Amino acid sequence: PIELLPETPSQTAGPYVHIGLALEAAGNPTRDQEIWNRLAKPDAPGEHILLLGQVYDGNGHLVRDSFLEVWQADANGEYQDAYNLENAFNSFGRTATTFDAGEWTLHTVKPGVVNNAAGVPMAPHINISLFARGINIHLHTRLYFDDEAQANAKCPVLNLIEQPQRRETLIAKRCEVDGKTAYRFDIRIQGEGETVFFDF
Amino acid sequence: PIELLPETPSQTAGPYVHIGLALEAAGNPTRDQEIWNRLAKPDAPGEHILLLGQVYDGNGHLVRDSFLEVWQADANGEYQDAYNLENAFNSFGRTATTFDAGEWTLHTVKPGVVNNAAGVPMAPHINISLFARGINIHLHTRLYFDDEAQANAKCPVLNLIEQPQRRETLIAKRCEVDGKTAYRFDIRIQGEGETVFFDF
Amino acid sequence: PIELLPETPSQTAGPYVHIGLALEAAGNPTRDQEIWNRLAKPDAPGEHILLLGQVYDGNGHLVRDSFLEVWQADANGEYQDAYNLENAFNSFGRTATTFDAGEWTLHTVKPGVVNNAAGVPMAPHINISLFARGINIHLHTRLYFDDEAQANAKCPVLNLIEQPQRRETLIAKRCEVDGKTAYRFDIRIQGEGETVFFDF
Amino acid sequence: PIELLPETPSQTAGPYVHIGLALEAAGNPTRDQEIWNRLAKPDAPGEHILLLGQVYDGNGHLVRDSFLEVWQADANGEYQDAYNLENAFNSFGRTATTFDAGEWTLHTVKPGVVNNAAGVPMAPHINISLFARGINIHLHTRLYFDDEAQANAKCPVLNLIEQPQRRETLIAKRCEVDGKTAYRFDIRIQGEGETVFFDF
Amino acid sequence: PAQDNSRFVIRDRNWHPKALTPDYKTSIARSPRQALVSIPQSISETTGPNFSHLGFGAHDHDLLLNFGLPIGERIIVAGRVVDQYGKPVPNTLVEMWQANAGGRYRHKNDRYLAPLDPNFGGVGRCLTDSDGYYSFRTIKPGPYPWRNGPNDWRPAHIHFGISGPSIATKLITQLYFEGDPLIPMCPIVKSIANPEAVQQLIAKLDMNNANPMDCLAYRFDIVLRGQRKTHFE
Amino acid sequence: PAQDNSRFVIRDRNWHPKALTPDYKTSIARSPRQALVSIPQSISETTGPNFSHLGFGAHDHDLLLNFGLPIGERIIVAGRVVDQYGKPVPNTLVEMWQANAGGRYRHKNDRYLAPLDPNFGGVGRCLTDSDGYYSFRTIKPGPYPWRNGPNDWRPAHIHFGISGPSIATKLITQLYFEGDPLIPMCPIVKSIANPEAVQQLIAKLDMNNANPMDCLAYRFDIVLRGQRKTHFE
Amino acid sequence: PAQDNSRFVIRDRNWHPKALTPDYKTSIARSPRQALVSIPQSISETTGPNFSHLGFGAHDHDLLLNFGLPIGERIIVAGRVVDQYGKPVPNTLVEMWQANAGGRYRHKNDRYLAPLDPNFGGVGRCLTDSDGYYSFRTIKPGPYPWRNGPNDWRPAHIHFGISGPSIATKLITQLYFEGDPLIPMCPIVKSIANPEAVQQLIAKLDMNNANPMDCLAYRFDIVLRGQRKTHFE
Ligand SMILES: [Fe+3]
Ligand SMILES: [Fe+3]
Ligand SMILES: [Fe+3]
Ligand SMILES: [Fe+3]
Repeated sequence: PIELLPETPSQTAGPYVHIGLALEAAGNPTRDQEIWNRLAKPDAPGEHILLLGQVYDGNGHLVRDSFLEVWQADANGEYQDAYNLENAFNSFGRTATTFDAGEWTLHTVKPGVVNNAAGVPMAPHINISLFARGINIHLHTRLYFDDEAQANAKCPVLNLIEQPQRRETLIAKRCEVDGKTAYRFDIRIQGEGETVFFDF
Repeated sequence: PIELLPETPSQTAGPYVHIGLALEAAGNPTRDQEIWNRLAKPDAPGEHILLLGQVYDGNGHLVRDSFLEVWQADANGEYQDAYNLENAFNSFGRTATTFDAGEWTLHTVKPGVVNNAAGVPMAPHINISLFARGINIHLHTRLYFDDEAQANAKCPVLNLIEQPQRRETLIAKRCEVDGKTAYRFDIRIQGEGETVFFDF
Repeated sequence: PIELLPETPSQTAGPYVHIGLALEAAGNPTRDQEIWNRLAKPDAPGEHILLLGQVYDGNGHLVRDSFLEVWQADANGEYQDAYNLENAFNSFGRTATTFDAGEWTLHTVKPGVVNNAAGVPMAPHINISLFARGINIHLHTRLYFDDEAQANAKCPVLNLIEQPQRRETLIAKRCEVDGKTAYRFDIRIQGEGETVFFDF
Repeated sequence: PIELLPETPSQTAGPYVHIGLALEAAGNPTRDQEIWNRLAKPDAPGEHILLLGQVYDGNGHLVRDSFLEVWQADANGEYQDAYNLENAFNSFGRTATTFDAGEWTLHTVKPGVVNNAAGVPMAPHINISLFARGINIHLHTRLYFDDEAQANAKCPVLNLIEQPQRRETLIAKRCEVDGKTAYRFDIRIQGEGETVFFDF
Repeated sequence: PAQDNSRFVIRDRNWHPKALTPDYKTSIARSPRQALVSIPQSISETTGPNFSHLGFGAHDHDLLLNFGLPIGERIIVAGRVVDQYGKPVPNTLVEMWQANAGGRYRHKNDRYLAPLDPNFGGVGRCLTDSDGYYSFRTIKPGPYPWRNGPNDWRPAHIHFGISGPSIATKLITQLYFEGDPLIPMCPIVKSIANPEAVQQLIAKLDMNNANPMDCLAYRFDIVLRGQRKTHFE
Repeated sequence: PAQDNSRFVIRDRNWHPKALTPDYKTSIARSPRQALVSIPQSISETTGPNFSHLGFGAHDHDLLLNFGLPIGERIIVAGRVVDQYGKPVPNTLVEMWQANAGGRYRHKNDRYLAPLDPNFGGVGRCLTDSDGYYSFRTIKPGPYPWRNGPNDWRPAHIHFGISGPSIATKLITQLYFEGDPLIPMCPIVKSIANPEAVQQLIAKLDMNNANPMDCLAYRFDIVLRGQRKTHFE
Repeated sequence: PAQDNSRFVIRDRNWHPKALTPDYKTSIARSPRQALVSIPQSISETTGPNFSHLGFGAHDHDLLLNFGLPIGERIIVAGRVVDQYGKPVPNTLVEMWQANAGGRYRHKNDRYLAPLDPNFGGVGRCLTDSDGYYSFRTIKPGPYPWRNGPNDWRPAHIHFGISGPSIATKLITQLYFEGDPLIPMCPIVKSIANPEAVQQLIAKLDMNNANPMDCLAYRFDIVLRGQRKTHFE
């Protein structure tokens, strides 16, 4: 059969990832322009929301050194690939867990609908990638919203998950933080309530 | 040392096993003579019983594509190897779980006592072999009855199981179905209450 | 792929083949029982005929050291496999060409029709095998009769020969020798009017 | 020495070549545009002619599954490489032999004169490529015209053929078909009158 | 009735695929976590059904006629069933199932976009003869996509079930075809750790058994656990 | 009009199959007995048709749609056409024909007992792109018996025709599939004396180009005669 | 906005390190037990951020000046980013981080007794050029002890993060230095099962790129998942 060049193998980000990708968090001086957790400027169209969560290991303990990267469409279901601090909305962002509380946050807008390759619409979702010491290759996942039951019930991606009980691990819970709309998405890397992780 | 010809290696039955071994079930037209789940004709001597159960995976989810084969003695404790649809009793049968409900059923008679190689009686039991997609080599088990407590206590086979708590996994629970004597036997392949499987 | 044991390789019969298979011809004393050129006893049923012919090489020269074997059905179109000198008719015979004239002769009866494997009748024919010095592996051919045009035209074997002109090389020409019904079949190994040779 | 990548090796076109390159002939439905045997439209400049011939094997038997490709200059001695069904003239065409009669025909104009690489005029000619089952690598030949004896005698290509007698094999014989100027050009792949084939 | 006169060679559990083989995704949740409990052989284990009296139909083993002609490469699949001591296993049941030429199965759960074949069912059964021989006539199955990794394809294969002399000998396996480049890439094949064991599942082209101008043939011999008499027990 | 500006590397007639290869029976009577006559390249030999303006149908290259869906293994057949210098051959004509999944051809003269497929024709055509690339979508053909020796079988194959820049480069060939065990037994394949030459005709399984849960893919690159500029002529 | 026009070659999860690699302790509790669920590629997966408009400072890629002179081995680390088909990946984000010359990291959680270098930060970033080239100037990092087994030491290394064309291609890896005897003993390195994959992580001494009497150089090329256009979808 035909073989191409092999892809460079992954390695863990390690415990000091913050020095390279999360300056402030590493508690080091930042540069002029940094890629961080604010996807939308206050004047961005759409429903402004706060996202927050914790990451758990197989012993049910908090993962305090995690690093997450997110990718989502704007409120009109469009992917904004030209990253710029001047934009009112960026589809890409970064966050990390507090070495203390071990909680991450992100400021964005509820994403609009996008269709799959076959032209079927997918429920509003946020694409997540998780990195950390002990993780040899980053884990991919999706965050869906509990207030979109209708759409979720029909997602071509959620429906690829064999056991309905497993699907529920991808649904963020609508809540309020300081009387502001929020959704909590906890990730359980291993064990009971283990989060669904994708290959693609 | 001496080495014989190696045995042909096993492979999983796959999700479509029904097409070849449980025609009706696959929802396909059947042949004149099929090996099915009715070991005994209403007129076979012995106590007519109904067996039923569900199969669970390590996540506690139903295994809806399972295939099972059974072998048991007649009421006199005799193994009837000459398979014939004309016989009042056949020691061999097949069943499978509903793609829906996930439960199998079998119509037979309670087996009589058989002695082990050393002349010690074993409690009444039914030999079961389990096949399904994800199962590379079939799992062997035995079904004993809860109403044979006295006999169960003395089974040389049951006694080979080190931990008494594990022994319990092999005992079917007597009930009634449409006022008929039935026994429920669930199989847990993995985890909590994992069913004992044998090597011989 | 599966490979069986290999067949022993053929070799030319050489110039002295007569010594082992055509004793008289070699001009040596014969044994009590010999396999020769008289397939039918005067009283064998069917039409008694005489076959004769010559064999030519690629330069158009007579092959005076050929040896031939024949196999044919009886008048009822039946193969008589149990060779016996007592039989009225034998389906097998042997002949050779004169070191002088270069001609062979056979005394037989016109064969009956037999069906091919598909159940289609073949035109009456004699199967022939030719051996001689210079021939590494024997040549297979068939002799057909010019007075059976109707049958000939329908023969599933004759019909396998691509070019109709070639088919003709297989037809014996009826004649008469001493008022007896005879057929002449000349074989041309190579060149102009080369005889059709088969593989089976 | 220096070695470049090797050219893909040729293989026989086989007996079903028509299905791919002579749709009509295979007697299959054709597509909107097909490459066929009419190089010139009624209104193309030059002398309109009909080309026809047969192809013989070494046994003097017709080859009824032959496939031919032709390349020629227009009446002005120009090669028209931009193939278009709208053109009044195309330098390229295709033809094939009748599964029945085994004769091909082509409708074109008599080509004008073209010079060879040294600047020397070549007699009027049509470049032919022959394909068929039994032919491992296609045969290259040229068709010259008997009414161009003067030009023919001076052709630097024709003159490369050592034996004058072989040269004759390349000359098409002028005739008339339904009062149309026609030339017959028979090809003899092997034997007596074997047509000259080129390598370039 | 059945008699306890035989013993069967112990199975080599390192030769067969293990239960837990991660690359085969479904095996994760469907493999036991506790070790198997070894038990001595008794009449319960050393006996099994004999199907000599099952009423088999005339075309049970001919997939070409048992469901027009199917579309695909016509092939005969034949071989012999023997034990580890090399003794033939006569009058034993051989069951087989497979997809059609396009890799589509005649089962509700099969949603692959390849069409069903109006003339193909895909099920056969044959009782071995006196000499342990079996034979089937069918069409070569096509490979097919399956939801394991994102681009997994099973190599063309035929599913097999063999009964043998006892429940101790019963086996389910798969036949693969000689030279198929998908073989070494399949997570299911790979559930088998010894490559030498993999070789045992590859049917060889058998030109000697083919019917000229008709159909090709493949040879696939099956080895069941060695059967011996009890001694000094 | 066309112009004489190129020279083509001379063919290696020891690489290509010879004319007379007696195991391939039909070649006996259809091979010349005299030597080929060598002639220098002129405008006649160094030019050829350009098919850039042929009006190709939308599905000319998709054998799944160009004739219901055909039964068989769905595959993409793709590759690149380059010269011996490794230079791509852009906008060149590529034509192909093959049998159906069962070895049956849609042609009058084919009486093989395997049935025709009502949804399959077996012909395609494609113009190479700027980079020399072509692709076809079809089903994998079945091997088939032919009257040569008493039990001869062609390996599964696709017939190909390639134009290239001139009549000197035009070529007809056949594509074989990786691992087919019939390959080594074929008298046609064997018309080629060099084993290395045979390898060039084998298409490799190309998992990178496959469409998950849809169809597999094979890669087949074609090499035409090297084209150079004339110099010091 | 971004559009779904590409497909990415499927990852080889046997080439990359597996999730559970016990010698690397932390991996035990931070690895899923369930199998990954494979999904078809969509616009969500085939697109990603383009960083062409990020405002990079003038010394973003120069660790010698971006935090006097740091103490340690002056080196240039350079190379090219390509895809599996060999195609350059222009204007992509390359980010790196490492320890100082004595193995100490400028991070609060780093309690190693080797001291910090008052002139060194250990962070760099560079966008690739039109040809896929990137370059950094720094000091060679020292090895460092870590709490895994009782005497484990990381070989000298530089952490790398690369964006590529989509979220599908994004990768985090580590570069090692040619000849370091610590390489073969590292449980992290060893998470990679194929020694051939290991070699892809070793930067090679590049005397050709060195600045005489100034600094040495290392070459480290990166390969991202092959990018192809959809076809017959
Ligand atoms: Fe580190
Ligand atoms: Fe299957
Ligand atoms: Fe001798
Ligand atoms: Fe063909």
